[PDB]
Amino acid sequence: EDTICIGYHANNSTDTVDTVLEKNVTVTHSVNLLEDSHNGKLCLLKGIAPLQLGNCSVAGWILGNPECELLISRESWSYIVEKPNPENGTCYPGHFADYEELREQLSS
Amino acid sequence: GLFGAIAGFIEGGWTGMVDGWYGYHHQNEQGSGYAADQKSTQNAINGITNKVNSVIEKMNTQFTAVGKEFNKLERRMENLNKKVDDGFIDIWTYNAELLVLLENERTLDFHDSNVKNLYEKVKSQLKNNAKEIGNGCFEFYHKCNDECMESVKNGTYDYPKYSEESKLNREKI
Amino acid sequence: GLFGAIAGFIEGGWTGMVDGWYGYHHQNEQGSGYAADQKSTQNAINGITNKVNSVIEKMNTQFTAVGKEFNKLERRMENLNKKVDDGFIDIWTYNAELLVLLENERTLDFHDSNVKNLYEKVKSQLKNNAKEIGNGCFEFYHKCNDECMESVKNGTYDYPKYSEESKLNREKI
Amino acid sequence: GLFGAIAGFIEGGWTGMVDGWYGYHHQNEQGSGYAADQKSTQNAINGITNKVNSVIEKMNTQFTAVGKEFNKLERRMENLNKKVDDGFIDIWTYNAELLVLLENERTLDFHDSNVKNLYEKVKSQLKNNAKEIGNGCFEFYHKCNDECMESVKNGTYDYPKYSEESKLNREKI
Amino acid sequence: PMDECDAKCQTPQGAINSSLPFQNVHPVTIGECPKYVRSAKLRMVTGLRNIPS
Ligand SMILES: *[C@@H]1O[C@H](CO)[C@@H](O[C@@H]2O[C@H](CO)[C@@H](O[C@@H]3O[C@H](CO)[C@@H](O)[C@H](O)[C@@H]3O)[C@H](O)[C@H]2NC(C)=O)[C@H](O)[C@H]1NC(C)=O
Ligand SMILES: *[C@@H]1O[C@H](CO)[C@@H](O[C@@H]2O[C@H](CO)[C@@H](O)[C@H](O)[C@H]2NC(C)=O)[C@H](O)[C@H]1NC(C)=O
Ligand SMILES: *[C@@H]1O[C@H](CO)[C@@H](O)[C@H](O)[C@H]1NC(C)=O
Ligand SMILES: *[C@@H]1O[C@H](CO)[C@@H](O)[C@H](O)[C@H]1NC(C)=O
Ligand SMILES: *[C@@H]1O[C@H](CO)[C@@H](O)[C@H](O)[C@H]1NC(C)=O
Ligand SMILES: *[C@@H]1O[C@H](CO)[C@@H](O)[C@H](O)[C@H]1NC(C)=O
Ligand SMILES: *[C@@H]1O[C@H](CO)[C@@H](O)[C@H](O)[C@H]1NC(C)=O
Ligand SMILES: *[C@@H]1O[C@H](CO)[C@@H](O)[C@H](O)[C@H]1NC(C)=O
Repeated sequence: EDTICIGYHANNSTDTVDTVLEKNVTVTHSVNLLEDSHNGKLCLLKGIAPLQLGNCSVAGWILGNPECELLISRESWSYIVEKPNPENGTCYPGHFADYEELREQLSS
Repeated sequence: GLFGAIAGFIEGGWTGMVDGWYGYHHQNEQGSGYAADQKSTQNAINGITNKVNSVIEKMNTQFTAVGKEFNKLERRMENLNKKVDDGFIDIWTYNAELLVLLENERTLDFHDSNVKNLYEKVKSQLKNNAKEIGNGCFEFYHKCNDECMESVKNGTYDYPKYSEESKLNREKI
Repeated sequence: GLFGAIAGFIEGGWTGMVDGWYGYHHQNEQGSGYAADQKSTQNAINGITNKVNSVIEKMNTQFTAVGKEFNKLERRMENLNKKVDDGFIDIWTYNAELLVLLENERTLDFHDSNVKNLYEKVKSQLKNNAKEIGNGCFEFYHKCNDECMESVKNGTYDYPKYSEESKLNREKI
Repeated sequence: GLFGAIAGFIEGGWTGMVDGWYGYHHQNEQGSGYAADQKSTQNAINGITNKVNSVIEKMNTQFTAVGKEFNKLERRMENLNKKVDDGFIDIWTYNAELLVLLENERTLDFHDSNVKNLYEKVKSQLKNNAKEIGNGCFEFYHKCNDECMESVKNGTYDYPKYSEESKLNREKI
Repeated sequence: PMDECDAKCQTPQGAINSSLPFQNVHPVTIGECPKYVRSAKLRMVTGLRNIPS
């Protein structure tokens, strides 16, 4: 004879969490909060390009080292790019005090 | 099955139905089938929408610049800025990890609650007219068509309809 | 109605009674009226008292001095102290906002729970003597005075009292 | 008794049994005794194990050096490092204190839930065969041996077994 | 490397999708950014458990 029953959803899915009371706990639907990924690129903000030093130091940029392209057209920009180990420091050395403070002032 | 159903009195899930996370299964003479509970399902899902809007938005993400760098006569400040950043980093980490744990726990409980409430809704109509069976289901002492299914979904039965058929077909048992 | 009552099997609230957040409505021959459940109400409210004492007090507010100010050869420290303070500010902000959300959710659940428990208390006495009706209420197969009301509030019925009147007035139905 | 049992419909605890946090008390002709519910007990306790592993481990404790010290021309940095450390200290303090409160609340609720679920399991078998009594217990309209106890623990009754003895010994009442 | 593409927050390991709240990727950022953790993964449940039988 007839019957009524409850019902609810399952699926083929096997995506998981960790949880207080059980681990690798399987569910139907999920959502990753995280952005674990990076595109491996140096894109630009907004349509505003960043400043590129290429090989230069900040010293080589600011002072006018001729193998640092001066780039006066670059009037304001998204952000500064360096490498970690910048080639072109100053062609005539000398102590360059308050490197920190100038950099923070030229953060933005 | 915190509140008694899912791995509770109910054992396992059903892959047949996909239009919505809850529903009923109808079994009568025309046949069998699954049919989802869009009312409470959609209300719940509106709740979840409000959750994640109220988790993402509660951040405020500045136009930020993270980094600094220093000489070696500033080591006060170097080990500071390390301690600072690692402190904050760990705090957001710890709060957020607990938050995902707790919110998912309450999310399971939210689901559990809605299904159990619905089990009491279904039971609320058919009290003496039809019986508990096993787990997950109720057997009728009468017969039910697709109209009876659709009516019983939306919180309507007309108790006197199959009152007497229940009052007799009980009485062999 | 997380647990099944308020916007659950119960639909809506009542503005008549104000002496306490819970109660009963008595309906018998002398008339009608509302009367509050000071026992469980007062216990709950003691719970809420303990809550807010345990939210306010968990701060410790120092004899504090917030502000600093600097020249322009300290910009390390300026953008630091900005980053520092904004960091802490956001952390208290985020924790507290989540805290108000969660604590209010559990507060609604606390209320929901107490009313549902009481619904099971009321049901626990009058099991076969008197019936579920509709939502929110029970109908008796017998008659009940103000003594029966006050007794049934404090967890006392004397099951054999109207046992047989129920055992007969059922039996037309 | 958030969900209705412990200081709910149940009043108080029992010191007799110690092998596990839950169980039953058997009362039949051979005598009386207490016997623990190792299944759901052990599952719960596995849950608690996972909790505290997921509270302790969520820290990461560096090979740390806390302290600094300074002259008196650095008072920017002195009152800073004070403000910094006291800030972080208070944040861990506040989060952890709330965490112990909430986690213990949910722990009581976890216990409450498991016992209530079990009360519905026990009830799920013996529905018409045997009755609710008082609080905490069910009385049979038939008789039950140690085999009936051990069977009824593991979710087995054979409903037709004492169906008819219940169907008759009810009927004097 | 460097490229014409656009973003809303940025770090050396890559330009970054500013949709979501968090990374575990790299602390240094510029822009309208996520926030860093030391973690592997963080995934809220939308749905619920999966058991066929
Ligand atoms: C910008 O950076 C480039 C790359 O580092 C500099 O060129 C390199 O400079 C080094 C300096 O030691 C050169 O080595 C030297 O070569 C000369 C002979 O020319 C020799 O006298 C030294 O004893 C030493 O071996 C290196 O060859 C050179 N490489 C290239 C490809 O140029 C460049 O000088 C920098 N320019 C400015 C304006 O900063
Ligand atoms: C940055 O530094 C690299 C050094 O690796 C430069 O590479 C040289 O490029 C020229 C051609 O332009 C070659 O003839 C050299 O042999 C390269 N040297 C090396 C070591 O690879 C590169 O040109 C520099 N870029 C700028 C903009 O200064
Ligand atoms: C599970 O089903 C979904 C939707 O049909 C599909 O995207 C996914 O690849 C499936 N996975 C497997 C292992 O079948
Ligand atoms: C999840 O962890 C439990 C721990 O015992 C284990 O039994 C189960 O196989 C694990 N599942 C996966 C998919 O890792
Ligand atoms: C409920 O269902 C019945 C038939 O099953 C239908 O006639 C009625 O209009 C429905 N009511 C609502 C409020 O949806
Ligand atoms: C309960 O109510 C009855 C009358 O309704 C009264 O006589 C009795 O004293 C009350 N008991 C308690 C413990 O309040
Ligand atoms: C349940 O208990 C009965 C006796 O009480 C026993 O014979 C049976 O093997 C048990 N089943 C399980 C699955 O433990
Ligand atoms: C950025 O993330 C959002 C949400 O995950 C997605 O809709 C969008 O396609 C993503 N874009 C890129 C370029 O990754």
